[PDB]
Amino acid sequence: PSEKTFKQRRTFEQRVEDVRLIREQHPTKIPVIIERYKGEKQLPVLDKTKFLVPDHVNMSELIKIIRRRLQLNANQAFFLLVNGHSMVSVSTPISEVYESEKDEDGFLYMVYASQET
Amino acid sequence: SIVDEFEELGEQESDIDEFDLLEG
Repeated sequence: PSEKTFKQRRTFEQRVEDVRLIREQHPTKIPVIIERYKGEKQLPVLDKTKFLVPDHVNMSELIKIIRRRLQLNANQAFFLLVNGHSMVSVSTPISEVYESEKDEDGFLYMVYASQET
Repeated sequence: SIVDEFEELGEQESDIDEFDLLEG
């Protein structure tokens, strides 16, 4: 097992350089880190945590992709918290979410949990 | 979600290499 998050496993400079390369090789993708909330207990762990998401995909669509990857029941509660906090618009394309919520290192960080607060 | 790949040395023969992949 690894206890470390992506940010704790890669230096700031390594992450900035990852984003630059992804930017040049995938100009219409947003680089997103999706991790399980640090003490989450109902939801399983995702197999992978690092994704490229097409600019046009909105949060509603991303949520349903991740839920399906987690093999969740339709009724199970799930929230995807961007840059620390519940997103109010779910129609917004992720390219625009990125503009308001991207980290200083250039990644977009999300955590998933069974509740919003 | 971490992987450590070890190559086994001293393995002849021949053109095939052995790796032990530890996934933790």
